[PDB]
Formats: sequence, C-alpha cells, structure tokens
Amino acid sequence: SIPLGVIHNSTLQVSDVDKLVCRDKLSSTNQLRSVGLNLEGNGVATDVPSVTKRWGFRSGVPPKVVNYEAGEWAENCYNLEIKKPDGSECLPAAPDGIRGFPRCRYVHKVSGTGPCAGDFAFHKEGAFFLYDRLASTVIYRGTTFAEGVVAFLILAA
Amino acid sequence: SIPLGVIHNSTLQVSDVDKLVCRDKLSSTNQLRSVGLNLEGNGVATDVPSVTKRWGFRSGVPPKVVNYEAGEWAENCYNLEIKKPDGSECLPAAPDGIRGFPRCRYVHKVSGTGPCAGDFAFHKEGAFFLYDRLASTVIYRGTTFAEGVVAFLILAA
Amino acid sequence: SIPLGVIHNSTLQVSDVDKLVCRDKLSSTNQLRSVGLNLEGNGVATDVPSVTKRWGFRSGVPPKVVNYEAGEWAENCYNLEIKKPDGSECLPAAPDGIRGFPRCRYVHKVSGTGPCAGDFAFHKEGAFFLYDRLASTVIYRGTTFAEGVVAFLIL
Amino acid sequence: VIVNAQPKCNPNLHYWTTQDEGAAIGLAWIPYFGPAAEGIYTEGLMHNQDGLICGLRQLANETTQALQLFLRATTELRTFSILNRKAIDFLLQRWAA
Amino acid sequence: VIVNAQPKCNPNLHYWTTQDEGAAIGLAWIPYFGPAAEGIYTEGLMHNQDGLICGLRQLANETTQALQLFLRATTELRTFSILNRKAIDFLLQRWAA
Amino acid sequence: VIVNAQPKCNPNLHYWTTQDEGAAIGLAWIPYFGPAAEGIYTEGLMHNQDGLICGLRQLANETTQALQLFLRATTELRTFSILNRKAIDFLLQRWAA
Amino acid sequence: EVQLVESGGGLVKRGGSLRLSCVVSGYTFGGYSMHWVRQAPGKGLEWVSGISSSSYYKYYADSVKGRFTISRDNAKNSLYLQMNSLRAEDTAVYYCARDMGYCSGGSCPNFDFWGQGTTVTVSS
Amino acid sequence: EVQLVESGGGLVKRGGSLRLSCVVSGYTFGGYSMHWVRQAPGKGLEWVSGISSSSYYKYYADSVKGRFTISRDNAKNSLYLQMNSLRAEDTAVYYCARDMGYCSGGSCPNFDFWGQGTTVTVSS
Amino acid sequence: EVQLVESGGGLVKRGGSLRLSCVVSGYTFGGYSMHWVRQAPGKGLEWVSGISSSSYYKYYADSVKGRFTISRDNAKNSLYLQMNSLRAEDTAVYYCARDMGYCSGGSCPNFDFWGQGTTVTVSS
Amino acid sequence: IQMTQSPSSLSASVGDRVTITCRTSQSISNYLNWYQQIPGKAPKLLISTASNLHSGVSSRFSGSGSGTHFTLTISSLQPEDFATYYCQQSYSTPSFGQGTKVEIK
Amino acid sequence: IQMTQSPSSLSASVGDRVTITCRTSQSISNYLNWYQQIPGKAPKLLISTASNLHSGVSSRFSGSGSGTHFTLTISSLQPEDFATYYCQQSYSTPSFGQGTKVEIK
Amino acid sequence: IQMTQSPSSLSASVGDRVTITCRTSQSISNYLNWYQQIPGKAPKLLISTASNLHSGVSSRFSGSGSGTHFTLTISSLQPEDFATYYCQQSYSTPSFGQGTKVEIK
Repeated sequence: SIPLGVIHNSTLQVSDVDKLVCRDKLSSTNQLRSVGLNLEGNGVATDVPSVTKRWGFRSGVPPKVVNYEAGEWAENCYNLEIKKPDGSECLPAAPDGIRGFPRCRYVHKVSGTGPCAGDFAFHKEGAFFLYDRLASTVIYRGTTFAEGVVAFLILAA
Repeated sequence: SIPLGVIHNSTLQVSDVDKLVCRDKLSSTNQLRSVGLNLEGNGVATDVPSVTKRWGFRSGVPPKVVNYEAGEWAENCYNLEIKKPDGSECLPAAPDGIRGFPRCRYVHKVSGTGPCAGDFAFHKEGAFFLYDRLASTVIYRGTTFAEGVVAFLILAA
Repeated sequence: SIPLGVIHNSTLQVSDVDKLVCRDKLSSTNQLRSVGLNLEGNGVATDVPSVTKRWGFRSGVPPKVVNYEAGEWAENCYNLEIKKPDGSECLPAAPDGIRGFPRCRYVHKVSGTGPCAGDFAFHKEGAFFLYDRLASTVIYRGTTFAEGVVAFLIL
Repeated sequence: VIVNAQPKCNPNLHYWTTQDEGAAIGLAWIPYFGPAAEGIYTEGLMHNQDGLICGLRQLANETTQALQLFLRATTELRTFSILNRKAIDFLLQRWAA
Repeated sequence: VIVNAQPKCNPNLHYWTTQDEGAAIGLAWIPYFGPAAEGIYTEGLMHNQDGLICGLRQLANETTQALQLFLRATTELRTFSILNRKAIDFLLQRWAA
Repeated sequence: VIVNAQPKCNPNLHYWTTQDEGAAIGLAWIPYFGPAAEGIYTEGLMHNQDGLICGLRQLANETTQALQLFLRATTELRTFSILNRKAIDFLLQRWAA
Repeated sequence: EVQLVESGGGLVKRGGSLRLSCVVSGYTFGGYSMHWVRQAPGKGLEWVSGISSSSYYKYYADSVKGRFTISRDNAKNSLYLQMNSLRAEDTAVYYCARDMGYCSGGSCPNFDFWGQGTTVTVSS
Repeated sequence: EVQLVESGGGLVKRGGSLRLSCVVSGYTFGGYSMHWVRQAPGKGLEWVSGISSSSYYKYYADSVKGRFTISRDNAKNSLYLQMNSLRAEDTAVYYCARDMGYCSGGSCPNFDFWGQGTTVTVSS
Repeated sequence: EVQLVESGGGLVKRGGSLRLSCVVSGYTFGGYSMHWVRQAPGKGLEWVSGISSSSYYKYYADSVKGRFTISRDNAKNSLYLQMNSLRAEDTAVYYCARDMGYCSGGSCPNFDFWGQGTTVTVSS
Repeated sequence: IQMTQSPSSLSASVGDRVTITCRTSQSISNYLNWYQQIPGKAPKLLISTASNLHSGVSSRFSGSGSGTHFTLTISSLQPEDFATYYCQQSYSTPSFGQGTKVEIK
Repeated sequence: IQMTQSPSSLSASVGDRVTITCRTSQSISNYLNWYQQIPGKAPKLLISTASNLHSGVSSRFSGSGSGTHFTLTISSLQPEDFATYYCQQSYSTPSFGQGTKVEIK
Repeated sequence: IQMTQSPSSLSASVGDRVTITCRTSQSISNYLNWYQQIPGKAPKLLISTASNLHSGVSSRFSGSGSGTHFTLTISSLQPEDFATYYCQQSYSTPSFGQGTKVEIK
C-alpha cells in the first residue's frame, strides 16, 4: 500500500495506481528515485536529553532494513554505546555492509549504563534510523546514524 | 520447467505455460500465489516408526530453500535431535530467519543415538520439509517442521 | 552503461542503446547469456614468476562479486597460500557458496612468505578472478581460480 | 482436467495466512506497540467445491520433480523471484517483435 | 495538493549522492588505483521552488505507516526490489487489451 | 563492426555449461539418488566461423571497464539481477508511457 | 476563528439512505484529518468513521461496516458521509470533528474543535 | 474389468510411417501414465517410450530417438504412437501397458496391466 | 606504411563554426583509439579530446567542454571533429594521433603515430 | 475496553472541591482526554494526555493519573460550571465514557 | 545394465520345486519385478519390489534376494505352470532379461 | 598535474653528452614518455614507460627514473640532433611539458 508522488512544473501530486493519466511517461528505470530526509528540518529539538526519550527497549519482534540512494547534509549525529550494570552489552554488533553516516558536521557520543528491558531499541514514533544508504528499524552498536524518514518518487521527464 | 494451474469454473486446468486462449486476464502481481499442502491429508501413515524410514543420510550435495505464502492447519509435527555415539552432533544449526511451523496440535520430540553415515538428511521420495513460510530439502536441528509439497497458482480475482 | 552484442548470420555487432532496431526479437528470458573468457587465449605469458607480478595489495576498498552461466576449458590454474613473516594469514577465508574452477588440467600451487602491505589483493589491469560460476574481485584463500573477463550477449 | 488418484483426499481446507491489513487504527502499526511474532496470521475455512480441493492435491504432487531439477541448476542459497520471472515471461511472450 | 502542516519547514536542500560518472579518463576506474570509500560522492544544493521541500517532507511523513505495514509481512533481511516491483505492476496494469 | 587487435586469438572454443535437461527417467532427479557436485556439466566444441571467437574476446575486453564502474556504485554483496533489469528496460523503452 | 457548519440532517423512511455534509472555514483544510461522531436521543457518544489528509486511509466501525461511506474535498473545503440501509438505531445528532495529528494518517484522534450538529430520525 | 485393446498394425514398405492406437475401458484414465513395449519374433521384450498423466513429461529410447512421437487423449481415453522412418528391424509385436504411479511423473514404472498387442511387419 | 592526412583547417570569423577531418591508411582502422592534440604560436603542447574503438566512450577537456564534438567512422577510416562558438584563443595547429591500447576503453594514451598538422586562424 | 465512572451524579454548592475518576479495563499508558458538555451545547476539549491543559481554559481545572487510574479535579466552583464530563481513550479503537452530571444543593 | 539368468532351460516333473536366479551388473537396491508369459498370451505380473506378492496369484510363488542377487521359487509344480519367466529393473532406463523356460521330462 | 623540466636552453659541441630532467608535483609511478620535434616537422616518439626504447630509434638515447625524478641522456651529439624535447605523463588527465632546446657553440 505504498503511495508515490509525481513531480511536474515544480508541483507535487500523490497518485495511486488506477489514477494514472496517459500523459505520465516512464521510459527508463533511472527515473524511479528514493530519498531520505531528516527530522531536524521540521523544527524538532536536537538536544541530547530531549531525544533519548523517544527510544525504548522491547523483546519479541525481528528487525528489517531497506536501502537508499540519496541523502541530505545533517547538522547533528549520534553514536551510542550502552552497557548493563554487570558488564554485559546491550546492543547488537553491526552486520556486514553497514557503515556510518557520510556527511554531518557534529557528532554526539554517549557511553553509560542503562536498564535494558528488551532486546531491540525501537522508535516510539514510527520513524527510521539512517546509516550509509541503509535505513533500519533498530540500532546497531558503535555506528553513527541520523533520524529520519523515506520517500519514493518519479522524477521529472 | 515449472507448470502452473489456472482456476476458472471448470476447476484446476493445467493449460500450457503459454497463457493463450484470449480470455485470460492478468492485471496485478497479487494474483500470483504459492501454497504448501501436507502429506498426511492423503492417507499416509503418521506414526513415529513409520515416518523415520523415509529419511536417509548422504554426503556430496548442498541444500537449497524456497519461500511460501499460505499454508494449512496440521495435526502432527516432528522435532528431531540426533547425536552420534561418541557424543558429537549429527544435524546443522538453523540459519537466521528459520522458525518452526506456526499451527499444529501435536508435536513428537525424538532424542536418541544412531549411525549417521552421511552429512545431510534427505527424503527418499522427493518431498519437502516445511517451516515458517520457507521450504527446504534438509533438516535443521531443533526446529518443528511438517512434510508436504508446493504448488504455484494464479487466482481468479 | 553496460554494452551488449547481438549475433546474426555468424556476425557479432555491438548494438547502440540510443538507436532502437525493430529487427531485434526477444521472445523469452533464455536468450540472454553471460560468458567468461580466459586471458591465456590471447597469448599472455602463463609462467609462474610472470604472473605473480600483476597482483597487488591495497587497503580501503570493499569487494564485489557477479555470477556466471557458461565457461571454458583451461590449461593452467593457481592456488595460493601466503603467510606473514610472523605467521599470520594474508588472505581471507572463503564465504559460503564458493567453489574452485571445475575443468582445468594443470594446477600450480604456491606457498611462501611475502610483504603483505594491504588487506585485499587486486589485479593491476582491471580483470576478474574466475571461480565456480562466480566472478570476484579479490583472492580467497585455498580456492582454485582462473584469470579472465566477462561478456553479455543476446542469442 | 486433473483427476485425483490418492486412496483418500480430505475435502476440507483449514488454512492460515498473513495478508497486508491495508490501514490500521490505533497504535498497532508501530513496532513498539504491535503484536508478537505469533499473532500476525489470519485464518479461514473452505469446503470442497466440486472437484477443486482434491483436484488441487494432485497438481502439487505432479510438480515436485520439475521444481527439484530447477533447484539443481542454480547457485543462489534462497530464491524469491520465481513469480516475478513468470510475469516477465508472460509479458515478453505477447509483447515482442 | 500537498500542504505542509509542520511548525516550520527548511526551504533549502543540501544533498549528496553517488552517480555513475559514465566514462573516466586516466587510471581512475581500476580498484587498485581508484579512490577510497569516501570520495565517490557528488554534492549539490537546491532552493525552495513553490514549496517543493516542505511538501516532500509531508509526503515522507505520510508514507512511513504504509511502509512499516508492508515491511512487517516479509521473511527477508534486506529489500532491494520495491522499485522493480513498482515497474512490473506499472507495466502490467495497461497491457491487457 | 568488431575487429580484433590482440597479437593472437585461439580460433577454437571448448566450453562447459549446465543446461536444464528438461525431464529425466529413473531415480535420478531425487537428490538422494542423483549425482555428486561434479557431474552436472555438459561439454561441447565450436569452430571459428568468420572470426566469432576473436571478436567475442574483444567484446569482453571492451566491457570490463563499464562493468567495474557499475559495480563500484552499488551496495549489494552478490549481484544476480543484471539480465532481468536489461529485460525490464528493453520492455520499458518500446512498450510504455 | 475555526468555524464548522453541518447540513443534510432530516427525516427519512425505513430502509432508505442519506448524505451529510460538513463545511469548514478558518484555516487550511488540506493539512488535517476529519472524523464523525454521533449521539442518540438522551444517550451517550459514539464514534462512526474518519478519513485522512490525502484520502489514502479510511476507517469504519464494526456496527456500520459495509453500510457507510466517507469522502472529502480539499479544494471546496467539504466533508461528506453517505449512509445506506438505514435502521432504527440511526436516529441521533451528528457532529464533524478535527484532530491534532500525533500519528501518521489519523490513527490516534484527539478532537480539539467541534461543530454544532444535525438531527437525523427514521421511523413511520 | 480393465480392458485394453490395440489397433493399427499391418504391412508397410520401407521408409514409410504408421500410427498405432490403444483404447482402455474400465477405470479412470486420467490419473495414470501409459507405456509401450515391443517384442520381435523369436526375440525378447524391449522398452520403447511412455507419457505422463498430464502430457508434461515425455521419454524416448536411444534406438528410436528422433523418429517416434507419443500422445494421449483423456476425453476419448485414447493413446497414440506415430512411427516414422521405419528400418527393417522394426518388425515386431507391440503392447500398451499401465503402471502403478510410485514416482512423480512416471519415471519408475512397474507394469501391472497389459493388453493383447498388434503385429507390424516391414519388408518387400 | 601508415599515412595520416588532416584537412578542413583555415580561417573563420568570430563566433563561427568549423569542422576537421583526419584520414588514415596503411593498417587496421577499427582496432585502435584516436586523439587530438594542438600547439600554439610557439609555446608547449596541450591535449584536447579522444575517442574509443566502438564509439562507446568519449573524452573532452575542461577548456573546450560544452563546445566541441568528436566522432569516428570505421567504414571509410575517418575521424571527425566539430567546433562551435570559436574564440580568439583557438588559432593554432592541430594534429590527429594514434596510441597503443594499454587500457580498456582508450584512457591511457601513449601516442606513437602522428600526422602533419593543419592550421586554424580566427580574428577580425 | 470498558469505561467506568464514579460518582455517577453529584450535587454541590459554590466553594467546594470536585474530584472525579475514570477507569478502563486495560493498561493504556497516558492516552486519555477529557471533555465537558453543557446541555444544548456541543462538547469542548479540556486537558489532554491526562495532564496537558489546553489554550484559554482556566487554570482551576487539573487532571492527573496514569496506568489504570485517572482523576480530574476542580478547585473552586463557578455558576457556569454545572454540566457533564466525559473521558475518551485513543490507545485502540475509540470509545467514550458514560457521563457524570454535577448539580446544586 | 546387463541382465543374466541361469539356468537358461530346464525340465522337471509335477511335484518338484523350481528355483531361478537373476543377476545385474550394478547395485539397484530392491527395484526388481518378476513376470511370467505363456505362449500365445500377453505377460502377467508377479511379485513386485522383489518380495511383494500381487493380488490374485497363488501363494506357491515366492521371491527374495537383494543387492546383486535375486531369486524366484515355486514350491510345487502344476501341469499348467510351464511358461517363460522374466526379471526386470527400473533403477535407470528399463531393461528386461533374456528368458528361462521350464518343460516336462 | 604540473611538470617542471629544466634547463630551457642548452648549447654544446659535437661529441658531448646531454642530460635533461623532468619533474612532477605528484607520484605517477612510471607512466612517462619522451618526445622530440624538428622545427617544421611533427613530433616523433622516444623511450616509453621511462625505460623502454621504441623501434627503429638509435641506441644513443637512454632514459631512466621513477616516482618524481626522471632523467633522459644522450651520449654523442650528431649534426641532425638539434631539436626540441618534451616529457608527458598519463597517470591522470594528460599534460605535456614546456620544452628544452639544444643548440650549437
């Protein structure tokens, strides 16, 4: 049930499958595009104690990932590393092919303890964590990420 | 060389893969379906000593897996755990993404030693072991499975 | 921007993407083929000291692989095992689904010690190492490979 | 066209699936507030429409051999693209030349 | 038809990508002589043209829920085929008569 | 249009493939009874018909650079979908819009 | 000032159908989702259905599923509800309401501005 | 009772062609696979070919490959074999046989029901 | 003996257009890549552009990017260059050169055969 | 989910304190809203998320609670504050309350 | 796969046991069938799977063996049991034997 | 990449040995070529890859070097060895040199 939006004359219009005029032209597979945007461009706060409040631990769901093509310059980035009080780790190691965010000016690194209840950390709002051309639903250890969402578009003819 | 059966009011016609005869409309990717059916529904005996005879070890062939969409409620399920006389294991660990069958009432668990001559366990009749939306050709240790076959259809809607 | 060549009347012609030709007939997905060809069919020297010169170590780039359908009979094959002077292995272990070249007569197996400066071994020319139906970019330890290139065709 | 030939064929189909749920109300779609691993399945029941359920228990049996041969001639570990290829060939057969 | 409803929207987009470069001159395309992992990106900058960026942010914020619902109903680990499937259905819709 | 420029070109082609084998008789198709890992290949031989083989070698040598550049700008670890993509764009060029 | 005006209520025969409209002036209609609420004579409040900003998500209640249809129009600032197969329990006073969008499509409504309401009754 | 009847045999010249038919009555023809066998005068029995239940798999013999063609018809309960480019060795008596389906496509036959056979002679 | 002959050069007005041709005879045309070089009234040398054997890859220089066009034809062994929007700095002597193919598309030029060079003049 | 309110009805005089409760059959964190309706008038919004006062509403009203216990409080009566109160949830499918009417002695 | 039978011919009287053997050039587990043909008539099935009696055949016949050695046995001869006997395999492409005949003395 | 070859003008008598240098601002391994031009004639090729002489050229010319430092050398002047020289690189986008002239005394 994925919606897509077409762009024409600098005008954006969200269209479904049956609403598709004959004017619409797709002559290559390079017109389809995917772009990931950040949340700090909407006015959301960026302070450290004002964003750790939206991540919570659960156990019982498996994670999933999708892929990216483009990005956007970021002002703030995050890099967490959390341990249990007894000395255990709370976050999973990164798999093969996962790398940090390419372009952002600041990076806030945090190391400390915490009451890890579940197994995976999710976002209480339904958004994504952004890595190098891969957008996930959970948090991997020691990899710089951003916070944002994804969009699918058909580019101008 | 996979054959598919099309459904109209004359039931399952296996008409040639050349989807000809004019009045045959396909309009979306949701009309294509894959379903797995169990062997116990054909009258096959389901007792423990009467199914263990169709599983045999070999070495020299690698395994393969395919995917499912739908299923069918089962009455009996199996959960094997086999060891060699010296104390070593006989079956491989499950890969990531493999989970047991969702819905069956009875589960027989079997643990004992035996002469593991080969490396992998195969079926002497060409049938599939069934897991959660994935169908394999070998047996993974400590995972509940069923026995069945796979069919590919296109719906009438 | 991958080019492909069409065959007609025993003539190989490189079709242009910009120009569309109505003479092309594609009626199934079995007419698309990928073939791997060897470098030793072009007169390149195959002796051992004359081929260890074109493989060089670097660190900072990740590897990538492609897949094959067809092959070619070979006469010379290589199988490397190199260790650091302190005894550390210079080459990674093979992944799952990787097997050696099936059909080749001679096998030059070489074991020794060298100055492994980098992390992955690359070809100084831009050609591929050939395995069992998978064309890689780096060298895996203990697997027999050939040297060659890849082409795509419409039959 | 298909005639069943097993000693017994069950005429009742009790199945399960997952579906897509289209749109959801409440906080259910968020993975933090959603169901567990089991609880995403939707059930049903179907009766033996004339020569349909049992005539469908043979079409599977006939298929397996061909499928197995296909799986021998490939290098992938998991396959997800059989139906996409079927659609591509269906599109290529009629729409070409 | 998309009207932004966020408290603010930044009207300037500073973006990066990879592209393909088509042809290269020198020893640049050889992995032994080419760049490192960082150095393959091409940058740009765009200004607001009739609220394009704010509408873009609104569109992403609307899409998130359907994206999550689609992702819940698969067994894979990484997904690369959403656009190819979109093309397949876009082609299948019209070619039936 | 292709003219070879190598010092030599062997005009003999000796290849190996796997094919499909369509149907089988006996207990061969069952993986419990069938061949080992080596034994699934079919050989052959072709002769130089108007310099097909040397032109083929030239075509591979010309393809390598664009292939490397394409491989640079992707995220996957193994690639299998080049030919399906080529089919999709070939179908999109003529029959679309 | 947020102003909402309802229209379409009245008296109908059993087994019939009806259409209600809600018109809003004061702000940007195209950035918010809308919902419908009802109250029977001397009874409590009940939720009927709701829509989204791009007309991509529609919701319905079990008691009216398969009988009611919702729609909206951003250009003319209008909201429409169509009712079919009218029963005895469908005599009430109806309101159109707006919410603060804490969710992605209108999943978690928090009504902040209400209308006036219209009366619909069906009987002999 | 299971009844299989063969027909089509006769006398033909060198380089000609022929068509043999086998007709079965007594059970459901649509769930089983057929096979052909032959025996030359004073010699032993030789397997030739067979078909599957849905006409999807076909098998041929090396001594015959490229010359014969087998087909079936479920509606009329009929089996047909077409023989082309007949050498002098192809003079024999032919039987059509039914097998028990222990395998998926008819690749491991165990004949249980036979017919009567028909005689074909080729000479000047 | 390899023979390379240039033609087309001369005198043009400001802002005009020009076209040049290079003809090669003595060996196989279609197996090699070609390039253009130019020299000033008495300073060093500079590289302009180059093409490939199959006409798949093209290269251009920054100082002429967006103004020139290069092409080749293997049928009559010809190399063509088209220049537009001419300025005062394009008065020089031009050469067409051949290189040995050490790189896949013709990206590593080691010139080994030169022509004789034609003259281009543009002024009031 | 079932909604419970107590006391159902009440009569009070000017200058007292009014404390009301709302109850549910599940644990829904803090997704609760309170509404007030005057007879003959449309409902009006009040404190949201069980403690977030709206804009233009007098500070006398105050709500609190979480989990399965939620309490609303009015500190000083006023002559125009004699009307009905409702609670509504949004964790799952919407469902209003039963009502509560305050009166005079 | 080559088939060998022994003895090729034999003659005996009513009341005597008969034993016949079939041998192969490979290992085919237990996929062997036995057949009997009387002159002037089409063949008829006998024990299957190399140990499984058919339905409608007298209990006198019995076969056994495995691997590369298979045997058929008649316990008591009857005046109408003078025919020719065949062994067949189905592990690979099918192939019958050459034959074996029983007569009277 | 920019080059620096010097001296720009030299004069020596017949029987002398002339050594010239070409320098670069980057490391280009050994992708360097040398050229010679008679005034009024198109340039002609010389040693390649910093050590590989062409075909048909005299053995009097010899060049060497690596990295950033490369030197060309001639052992015996001739009456027909008065011309202009150039050095060129191909590691990246091509770029020539400035020139060096040999004269007579």
